Amino acid sequence: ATKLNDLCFSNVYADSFVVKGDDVRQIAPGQTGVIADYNYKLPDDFMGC
Amino acid sequence: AQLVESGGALVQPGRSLRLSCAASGFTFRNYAMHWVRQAPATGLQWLAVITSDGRNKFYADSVKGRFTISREDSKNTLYLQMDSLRGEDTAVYYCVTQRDNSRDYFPHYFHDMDVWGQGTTVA
Amino acid sequence: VLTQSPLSLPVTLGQPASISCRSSQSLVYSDGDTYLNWFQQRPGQSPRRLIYQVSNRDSGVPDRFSGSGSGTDFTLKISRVEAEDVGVYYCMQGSHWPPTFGQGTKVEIK
Amino acid sequence: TPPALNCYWPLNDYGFYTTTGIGYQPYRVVVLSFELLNAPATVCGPKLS
Repeated sequence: ATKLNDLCFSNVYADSFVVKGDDVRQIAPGQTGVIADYNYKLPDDFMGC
Repeated sequence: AQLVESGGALVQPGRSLRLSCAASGFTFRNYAMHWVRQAPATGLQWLAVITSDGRNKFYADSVKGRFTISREDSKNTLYLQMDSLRGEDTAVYYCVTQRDNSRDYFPHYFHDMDVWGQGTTVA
Repeated sequence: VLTQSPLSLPVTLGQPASISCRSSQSLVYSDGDTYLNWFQQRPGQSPRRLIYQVSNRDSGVPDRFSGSGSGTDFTLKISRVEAEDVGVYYCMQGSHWPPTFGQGTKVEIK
Repeated sequence: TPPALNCYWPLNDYGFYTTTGIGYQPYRVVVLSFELLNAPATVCGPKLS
């Protein structure tokens, strides 16, 4: 998080949405769940924040 | 996780019968509940499921529209309302659920079915 | 639809046995897993699970129980069948709704 | 002093489940390192003299 400025990328995509607090935990790699599986999935790879 | 069925009886074709199943050893509210029946005719036959919130109810075509599945969380009890019973419906009715609710959503509650009651005879 | 074979398995006490299950369709689910389980129902008792996800065993299940398979073709294996292993072994698929069971294999001890 | 602003714990836990992806399953690691014949040998292979 403290080195973000020093990391150069081709681009960044910002994905915007409203999710229930308890379901925030599903917004991660290696996850399963109603959101992780049917609404919004992330690849098991490196990401920004 | 213990399931205890009751309500089995001999009922003339055309009439109705209502089953119940008491749950203990686990939190009833946190699991989906199923009915499965056993007979030489079908071996083990899945009939219906009611989800943990009591909202979604799915039925096998063989009972769809004749049987209704319901639950009373306040009594930790699963029920099955069987209307217009036929001779073909003779079977031992088992109360079935799961120990693992890690994925408490469709269709994952059909994947383990590892908790079974003693079963009650319906004729 | 699941079909098991043999319908009845005549195994001498202390000898190995296996039960076959064949599906009408691949039991590989949309997530790549396979939801093919095996249950044993002892006379006077309800069904209990022994093997799940083709080859995993439940806690409390003797190490003599194992299994393997893929696609449509699955096998339940018992390294040695004991007197207490008498019962009907069912295969179950949860991959395709409604979930289904095989007709069950009656394993008896000779 | 936690949970004051910018206080963090340097350690974190592994949530190892029996129902997750392979990359998220636990592994036991053993790393062998040899001391290359400085002092007189203490360990040798199954050889005859």
